[PDB]
Amino acid sequence: KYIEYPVLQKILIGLILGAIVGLILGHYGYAHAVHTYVKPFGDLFVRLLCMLVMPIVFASLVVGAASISPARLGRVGVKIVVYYLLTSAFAVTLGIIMARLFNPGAGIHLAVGGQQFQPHQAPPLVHILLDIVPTNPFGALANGQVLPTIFFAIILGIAITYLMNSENEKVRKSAETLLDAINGLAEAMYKIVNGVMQYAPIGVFALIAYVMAEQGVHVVGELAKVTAAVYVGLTLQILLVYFVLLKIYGIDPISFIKHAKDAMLTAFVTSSSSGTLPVTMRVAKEMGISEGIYSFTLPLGATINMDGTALYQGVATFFIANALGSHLTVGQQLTIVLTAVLASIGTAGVPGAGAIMLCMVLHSVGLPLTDPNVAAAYAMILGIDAILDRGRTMVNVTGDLTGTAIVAKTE
Amino acid sequence: KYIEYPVLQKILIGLILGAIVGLILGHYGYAHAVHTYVKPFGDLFVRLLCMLVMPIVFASLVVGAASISPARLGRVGVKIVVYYLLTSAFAVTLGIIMARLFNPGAGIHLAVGGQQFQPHQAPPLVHILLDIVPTNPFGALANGQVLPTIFFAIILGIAITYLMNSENEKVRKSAETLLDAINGLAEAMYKIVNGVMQYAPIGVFALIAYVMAEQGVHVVGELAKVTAAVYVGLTLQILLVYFVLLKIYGIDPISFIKHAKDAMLTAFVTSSSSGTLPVTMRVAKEMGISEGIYSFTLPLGATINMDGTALYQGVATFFIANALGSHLTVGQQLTIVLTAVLASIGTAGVPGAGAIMLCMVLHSVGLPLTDPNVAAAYAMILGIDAILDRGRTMVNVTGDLTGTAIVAKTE
Amino acid sequence: KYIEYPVLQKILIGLILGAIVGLILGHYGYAHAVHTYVKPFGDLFVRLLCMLVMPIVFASLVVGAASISPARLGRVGVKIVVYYLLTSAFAVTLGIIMARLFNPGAGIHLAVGGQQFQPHQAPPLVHILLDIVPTNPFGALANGQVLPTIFFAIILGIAITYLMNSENEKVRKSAETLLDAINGLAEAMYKIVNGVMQYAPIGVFALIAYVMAEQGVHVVGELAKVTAAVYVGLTLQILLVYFVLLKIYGIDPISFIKHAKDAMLTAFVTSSSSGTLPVTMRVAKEMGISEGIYSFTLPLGATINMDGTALYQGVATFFIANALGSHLTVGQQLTIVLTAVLASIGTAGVPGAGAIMLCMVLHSVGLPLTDPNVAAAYAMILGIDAILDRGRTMVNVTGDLTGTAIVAKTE
Ligand SMILES: N[C@@H](CC(=O)O)C(=O)O
Ligand SMILES: N[C@@H](CC(=O)O)C(=O)O
Ligand SMILES: N[C@@H](CC(=O)O)C(=O)O
Ligand code: NA
Ligand code: NA
Ligand code: NA
Ligand code: NA
Ligand code: NA
Ligand code: NA
Repeated sequence: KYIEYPVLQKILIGLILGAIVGLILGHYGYAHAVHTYVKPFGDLFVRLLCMLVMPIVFASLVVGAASISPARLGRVGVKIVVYYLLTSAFAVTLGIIMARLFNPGAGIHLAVGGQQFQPHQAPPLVHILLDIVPTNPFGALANGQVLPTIFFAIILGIAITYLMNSENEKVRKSAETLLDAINGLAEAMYKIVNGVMQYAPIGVFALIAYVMAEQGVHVVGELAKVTAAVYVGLTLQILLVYFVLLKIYGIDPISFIKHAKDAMLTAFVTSSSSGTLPVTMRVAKEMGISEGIYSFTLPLGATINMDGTALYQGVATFFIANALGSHLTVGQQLTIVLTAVLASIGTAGVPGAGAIMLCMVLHSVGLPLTDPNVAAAYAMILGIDAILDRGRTMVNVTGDLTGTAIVAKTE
Repeated sequence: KYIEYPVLQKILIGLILGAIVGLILGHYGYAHAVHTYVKPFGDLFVRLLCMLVMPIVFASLVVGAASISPARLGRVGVKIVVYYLLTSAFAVTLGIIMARLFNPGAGIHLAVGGQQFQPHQAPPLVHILLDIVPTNPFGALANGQVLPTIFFAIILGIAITYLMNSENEKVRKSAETLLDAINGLAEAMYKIVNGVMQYAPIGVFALIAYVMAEQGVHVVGELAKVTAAVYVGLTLQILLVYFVLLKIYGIDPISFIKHAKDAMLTAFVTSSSSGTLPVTMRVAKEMGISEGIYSFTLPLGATINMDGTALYQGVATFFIANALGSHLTVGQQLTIVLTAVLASIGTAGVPGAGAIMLCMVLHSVGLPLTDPNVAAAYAMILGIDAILDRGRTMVNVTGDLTGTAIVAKTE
Repeated sequence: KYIEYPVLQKILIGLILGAIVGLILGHYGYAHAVHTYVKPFGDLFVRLLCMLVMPIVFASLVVGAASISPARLGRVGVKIVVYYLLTSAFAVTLGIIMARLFNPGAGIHLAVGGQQFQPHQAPPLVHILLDIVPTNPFGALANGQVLPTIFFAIILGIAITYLMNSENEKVRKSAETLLDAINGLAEAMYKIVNGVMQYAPIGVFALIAYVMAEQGVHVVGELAKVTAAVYVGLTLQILLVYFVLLKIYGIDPISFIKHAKDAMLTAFVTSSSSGTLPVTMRVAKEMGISEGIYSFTLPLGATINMDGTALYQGVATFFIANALGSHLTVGQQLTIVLTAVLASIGTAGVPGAGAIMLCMVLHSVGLPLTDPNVAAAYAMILGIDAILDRGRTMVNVTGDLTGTAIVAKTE
């Protein structure tokens, strides 16, 4: 098969090349030949992605919850946890504000079938709150229904950790083997993630080629406007979150960045925050950080605290909804700030990662990707994912080193 | 949050306090204000309970089945197992007879929506027997359908133990790893049980507060009549089961009870038969029981043979059905004696425990808690659970010490 | 219960005895007393079998996929794997040709309820290909839907093995515990297989007794015609596959068979390819095979490469379809060759085994066992399973030793 190129560029080749192949078929031989012979491969891609969502949403958050489960962390760790959380929970809100001064999508509106998308009425507040609790975890998990799966997963991991403290040894052992299996379910799903990302050049080619064949040249303006909102969201994250909470603790932010240079760029290119752990810890020592702290937080911030992804997912959600012509009620809107945090925690730190967990923040707020409108819109961001992914990863790692430095000053 | 009180009293505070708050709103401001702002919290409680049912029904009985799976028990254990079973199977039957000379519920009848509850016709005997076998374990387990889940679980655990006897070591190896995960699934669910029981003060408050707000003071008579049927069932259990099968084997029952004093009272207050194992074994030695016998049976009787719970579940089932105006056919009636035994086996030995497993003996015999009538009735018993749980636990432990004594005499 | 006889004969007693009991009730006291009092036990049997299908289809193929998962096998193994596959993929195709020059079924036509079976239209090619990918593995697995379950299972096991190669040791470990759990799920399901095969004498008795009571005697002609197609398919397999690819590599096939004597007959009688592994390796040395080769391939060919089962399954599928009056389109027909290979890989190597995986190759090609027509036909093959199983097993083992010999010559 000989297909050995570096996935990042590889995909970008799919993206640019497929874009041109889309536009030149915008005129000339009509897009209907694309939708018949090109779209299928893109659909295969999308299917393989919103395939992984449910397993990784479950196991990932049983792990993640076990990773934060109080009490199962030194008071050094409570600090870095709370920091990590409020950095994701601010970063997503920022992504909303970027989705406010920018309207990504708005002006691209589509109805696929001459049938515009319309949301089902939100049940009573009582019934939606009660509905986050599953009635039969197996059931809820089985057929979509993401939020119950979340709640159960978190509850599970947390309980598991409290099994590991038990007097009995059969009990603690059992907790170990189980949690250890759930982890590994997740990790295997991430191996699958990578495997799909090898198909990403083709799938992207087909998706953006199809989207370019239709919709004319509207999309480029919008997609670039989204990339705008995202990145200027990220650097606003850095210059307003990190640079501000660095001076408050007496850290020189400039030199901080000069030390983080290698880790930030390495994450920027590899886009595997987990694969950019050795360089992040090399940068950990290089700036005088205690062994016992950077050995604890950086491998936690590897999988937890990906606040750049939280931002990305907020922005992406507003792009989807605006592309469909829906206005996001200030209840699902804060269900974004709430959800994209947990989706950030669940995100792998791998080339694909956050886009898959986008499915999760979209199965919430009622935008199922079984609906043609949504699936079509999701495919668009998914096409330009390769672009956003790099800087997003960069901010995911910048968060880790930042938090480590702040908790390090106080201990 | 500061909420640190002892859960038992804590809950009793919720129960009494919420009762009064119910009755004073029985007059005055109509109950409709309760149902809007108070009932939601109780509903959250009930949902959290009938949530755990399916996972614990599966894993719990895979465990339990492995715990009794012949041949994986010494003939020292065969005796104590047979005893345990016939004690649960008599105790439930006794609970039915207590639900015969007492009619708990009967005279409380309700139709919630002015629509009285009515059972779907019982299919052919052939088809109901065949239906205990699931057609696709995953499916049956997933969306309710309790009995198949049981049969599969039991078959599974039993098979697992026969893997542990296999010549091969990869086989006998893996066989544990599973069983060890399934256990731990169960045990984690019990940690969750505890966690919900920390919400129990509120949920109970809301439930009996709502029930008192409507239904007037009818309920107090009935609920107390149920408590009656239960407890006099328990003491009839002791004085007719235990006291008789103690004299048949030459044990002095009076002094027996004086030794069991500490264990029975400890169980009575902690209401955690599992948490009352150290005192049960202290009382085991204190009355001259062999190390090799009381080290085997008492930690089995901790989770298995909770025949006071079996009685409770018989009575409770008749309370539910009688509260709805349904008469229990002597076909579902013996499905109670058959089921509530298995539900006793699956019960944890934890504060909540049996209250959750009622869901199981009610998804059997066809009283799903998805039907408003049933959920309303279940909420009532569920409110006064804290009361019955104590003496019930007491009988669960008294059974354990009794059986240990008899198998010890014969060995 | 005293039921201790050797299962093989035992079942044949059920088969012959029940056959006569069927025909004498063909006249005389009409079959309706059978269908009322005899059929239920057969139905119980069938339910217990198509029960195991989904768990073993999942776990079996996660294991099985891990068993072949490249790269985690030496190039010594690549050879024997490719051989194993193309032997199964030729053997099933041969079973189709045997189902062509014989028309088994055709002329037995039945509509059980005076309603002949008719297939739902096959969706677009695009949509069936996309549909092999599951949308929510949990869901697809839960309610039937075989092929998605397969695709996910294979992807999973393969990914798991790539976890076992990971730099990290927590990862490497977790992968082990998980994969190790899925194995053991499968193996336990095979213990259940055996246990059901202890009920086989009765269930078979009831099945062929019912089938003989109706349909007159024409069934005997058809069933024996199936046995014909099967066995002469097997010996055509040997004399055209094995004997030819033995001469191509300079192996003396006659003496080869004289050495394989003990293994072939032992497999023929025990019908447990897995239980006939020690004798297969005894014959491995007895004909001068390298320790490092026959210790690797023969324990793989135990569970993988059961090409006699693949043939059996092709023939059985054509028997079903022809018994219903359906002609197998050359697309589901090659879905047979594609599927029955995987079902062969998943097959246990146990007395029951392949018949259960027949459920799988029948939920593919769209012949679900929820439709009475199919279930009635499947029950027929299932009745005469005991006969085909022996020679089938024999060919399953002959394939293993053959492959071992050839790869041994080339290395
Ligand atoms: N690739 C990002 C995560 C994402 O794509 O959302 C990371 O490595 O952190
Ligand atoms: N709590 C009881 C069981 C139950 O609540 O049903 C025990 O410890 O035995
Ligand atoms: N019994 C066969 C498998 C089957 O029945 O399909 C074997 O041992 O290989
Ligand atoms: Na994450
Ligand atoms: Na991060
Ligand atoms: Na038990
Ligand atoms: Na007990
Ligand atoms: Na197989
Ligand atoms: Na074989």
